[PDB]
Amino acid sequence: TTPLVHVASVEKGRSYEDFQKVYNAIALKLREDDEYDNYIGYGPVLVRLAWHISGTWDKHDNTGGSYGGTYRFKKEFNDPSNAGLQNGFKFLEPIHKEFPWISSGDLFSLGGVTAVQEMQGPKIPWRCGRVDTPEDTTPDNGRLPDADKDAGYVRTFFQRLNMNDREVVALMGAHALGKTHLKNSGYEGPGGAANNVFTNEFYLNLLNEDWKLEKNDANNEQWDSKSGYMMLPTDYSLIQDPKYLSIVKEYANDQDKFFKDFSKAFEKLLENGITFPKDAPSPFIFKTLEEQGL
Amino acid sequence: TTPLVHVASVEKGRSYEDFQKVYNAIALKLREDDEYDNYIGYGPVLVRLAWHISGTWDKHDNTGGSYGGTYRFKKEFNDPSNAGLQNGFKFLEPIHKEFPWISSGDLFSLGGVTAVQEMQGPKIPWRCGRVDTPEDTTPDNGRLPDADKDAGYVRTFFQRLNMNDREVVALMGAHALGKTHLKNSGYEGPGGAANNVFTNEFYLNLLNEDWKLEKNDANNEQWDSKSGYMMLPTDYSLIQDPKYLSIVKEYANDQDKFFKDFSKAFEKLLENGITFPKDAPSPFIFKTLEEQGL
Amino acid sequence: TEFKAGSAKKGATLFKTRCLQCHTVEKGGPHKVGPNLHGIFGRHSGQAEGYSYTDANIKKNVLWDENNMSEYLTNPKKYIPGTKMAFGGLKKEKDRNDLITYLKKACE
Amino acid sequence: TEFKAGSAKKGATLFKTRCLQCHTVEKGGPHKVGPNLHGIFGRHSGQAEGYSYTDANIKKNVLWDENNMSEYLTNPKKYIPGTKMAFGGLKKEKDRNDLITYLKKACE
Ligand code: HEC
Ligand code: HEC
Ligand code: HEC
Ligand code: HEC
Ligand SMILES: Nc1cccc(C(F)(F)F)c1
Ligand SMILES: Nc1cccc(C(F)(F)F)c1
Repeated sequence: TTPLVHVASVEKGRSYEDFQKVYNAIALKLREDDEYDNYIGYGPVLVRLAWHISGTWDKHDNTGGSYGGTYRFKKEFNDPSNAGLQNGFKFLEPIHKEFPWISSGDLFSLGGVTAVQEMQGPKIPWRCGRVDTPEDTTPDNGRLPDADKDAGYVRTFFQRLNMNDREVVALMGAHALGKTHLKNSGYEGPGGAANNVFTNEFYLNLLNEDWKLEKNDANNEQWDSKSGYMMLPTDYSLIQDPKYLSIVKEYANDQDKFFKDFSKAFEKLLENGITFPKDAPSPFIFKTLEEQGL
Repeated sequence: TTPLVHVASVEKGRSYEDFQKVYNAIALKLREDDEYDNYIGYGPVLVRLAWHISGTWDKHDNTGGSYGGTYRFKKEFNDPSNAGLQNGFKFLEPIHKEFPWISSGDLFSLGGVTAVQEMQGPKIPWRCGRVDTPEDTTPDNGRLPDADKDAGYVRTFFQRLNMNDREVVALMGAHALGKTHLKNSGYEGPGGAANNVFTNEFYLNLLNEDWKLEKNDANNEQWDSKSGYMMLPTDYSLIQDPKYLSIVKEYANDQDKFFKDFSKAFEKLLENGITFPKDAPSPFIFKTLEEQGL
Repeated sequence: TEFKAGSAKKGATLFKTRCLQCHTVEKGGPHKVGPNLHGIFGRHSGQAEGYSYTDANIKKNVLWDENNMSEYLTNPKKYIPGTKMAFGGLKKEKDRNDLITYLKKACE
Repeated sequence: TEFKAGSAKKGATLFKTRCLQCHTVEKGGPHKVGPNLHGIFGRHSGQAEGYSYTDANIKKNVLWDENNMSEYLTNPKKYIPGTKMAFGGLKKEKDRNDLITYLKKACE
């Protein structure tokens, strides 16, 4: 019966103004709850959540993806690779009750877009229309990438998401955000000093820091710098691969180009698997709180 | 020689969006500093402030009024009638730093408008264009009304502000907000249960509560109820006077009508003494924080 | 639970400043502007005998728990349109946790 | 003053978690991502010895006191457009008050 089809259906009677208010609510809670994770804030974990709900997508049969909003169900919830994302879900649940008309998928992806922008990242155009689907459509565990791999694994994995070399290197710049937590992933440490502000630091630290391969307290191995930063084995593989390396150099030298490419790739990621109608509205570019004087 | 005319002059290059951001900054600080005065908040003192800087007006020679922003000068600032308003000025001080272009008069009146709207009161149309005037234009003390008086005094006093019976009874409904503080005025206590939400409770409590005239701890005489509420002698005189009584009963039965009349009289109060040019902008209706998704 | 936990001593000061003027908590406490709140958790809305509610509060028919309490106290008129509870709302999460923590033990 | 003396202990926890990763405070402490902050108060912006500033931090030329420091920390790139200090900002007044109080003592 071929890959199934997911048709974006705009929440009945809603437009830009409605979603901007959801944006604002998320954005205001981001500013208010500044203590979380030793004052890193909820920004990075909301970006990770958007990626994890989207990263389940399989282009071959159109299963997974952000459309169905299936992370709200137990099976995807207790996915061991989603360890720690419960915090992001609990962050968004009171806002869901505030705007119960919004689909789970639209909410999860919007949280990602809001976090990136509010952390002074690039503008990310966002489209509505994701629709909640039954529990039996929930993707099985094991669809997300393993961090203890090399460049070839990363390149092949992301083909399943229809991403090419430039898209993957751009997306991975988001690993300047937040940190790995030993209790969640078996990895520990931040990747730089600027943990909750969106910059091209990932690429700069990748090239300019002195990295050493070490065992952490979970006996997993990671690249550590004397300044106290870490890189996952998959992240470091970006400078082991010649094609990835040239793109890494590119973003290190030009944050503007990085911002533009990340915006495109992140939107594509959040929209993978979704069929947008001809009469579908143009994507929204939300204003930040700063722009609104809020 | 020749009558004093105060012509509204718009802050250079400023428009609605500029003042909406001043509104928002006031409204956010309202919600942030919510512990003030045992969690009453800054709402009530901000509307008292707008009233006190406006209530200096004399219709006969157009002295006083909100135009000149002369409350920033020592003589008016240390008026015994303004005791306790320092807190409201301190509140707006960081706001004025953020928006140095706005006149003192526009800031004080906008404070009152913002507080009323954010306390779920009626929308109050507001106009900009007040201009700071020199220290020598500062009104002498004694122009504000005394609380230990009767209905005749109230009526006569408000004649000087060009206010009729319906206007004064409406304006007086603001005494639902906040409380009297012994250290400030020599009176103590709230007028009712809902202290920082704008309602018609002042009128209902005036005729549904059983009041007794007592001496407080400053030896001033005030009307007390068994519920623990108080009224000033001037407040109670509104149900002693037959003409005032009929209007009090009207508002006690129709909050929508009270809201409409208050909105008119309060804007008139804040604009007394100001000449608006024919090409001056139409009055602004600011969106509340809630209307912006917050 | 979705409701974490807060300070009961801080919750107590919130209740006395922002709730007590309309609500009593102890057993047999009198109805005031608002209904007595003893046994509010584990009770459907608008069911305290002796108090006259709005139709809105009664028809809402929600079973009060720590979570829908938090939603209600954030913006009373939004959660129950037509309610006559005139309240600014607890716009801070910590304040909500603190008060609900106190309210749970106080209305035992 | 407009600025108020807050908690130095709370300011210390604020500094440890949001500043220390880029700044040291004690006398003669090393420059890291950002300049060492010893003797920052009463000193013009861009005067730390050995650090490489942006020409936006220098041309601002502001005499750091507890007042304009509060403005800077609220929003760095708004007060100084072009600074390479990537920091969200202390948006809460009490947090700013607490941090400055700590920073006053620590940078003496
Ligand atoms: C008066 C000024 C009040 C203040 C302040 C608070 N409440 Fe209230 N409450 C008030 C009224 C008039 C009503 C009935 C509303 C209606 O539509 O009938 C209520 C109701 C409640 C309820 C629901 C009770 C029930 O369903 O049986 C709760 C749980 C409640 N109020 C709690 C509450 C808290 C915790 C407050 C302060 C933080 C608070 N109220 C303020 C009147 C007033
Ligand atoms: C890196 C991720 C930083 C964080 C977090 C904080 N600061 Fe910062 N700061 C940083 C840089 C790279 C610079 C130099 C800016 C330039 O354009 O050259 C600064 C600057 C300051 C200054 C001004 C110093 C001077 O003018 O001599 C101050 C007073 C300062 N920083 C303080 C400060 C505080 C209190 C912070 C946390 C609350 C903080 N910074 C965060 C890098 C980074
Ligand atoms: C576009 C966004 C994005 C992409 C793509 C992405 N991540 Fe990350 N991931 C994040 C963010 C942001 C964090 C930090 C979250 C936090 O601090 O809580 C994170 C954290 C992690 C962590 C640690 C989580 C913890 O709490 O310990 C692991 C492990 C991880 N990612 C693996 C991967 C791997 C492997 C890939 C690809 C091969 C990948 N991620 C791709 C955004 C992304
Ligand atoms: C439209 C607004 C308005 C008008 C008109 C008004 N007031 Fe009030 N006044 C207030 C508000 C609001 C407060 C509460 C301030 C607070 O809670 O800090 C207040 C406070 C007071 C206080 C006590 C101040 C203190 O801190 O103890 C006195 C006394 C007072 N007003 C006298 C009067 C008298 C007398 C009149 C008229 C005869 C009058 N006011 C008219 C709004 C008004
Ligand atoms: N997953 C993650 C999160 C933050 C930083 C990093 C590092 F910089 F180490 F790559 C990885
Ligand atoms: N004087 C005065 C002022 C404001 C409020 C009240 C009260 F609410 F107490 F009636 C009285």
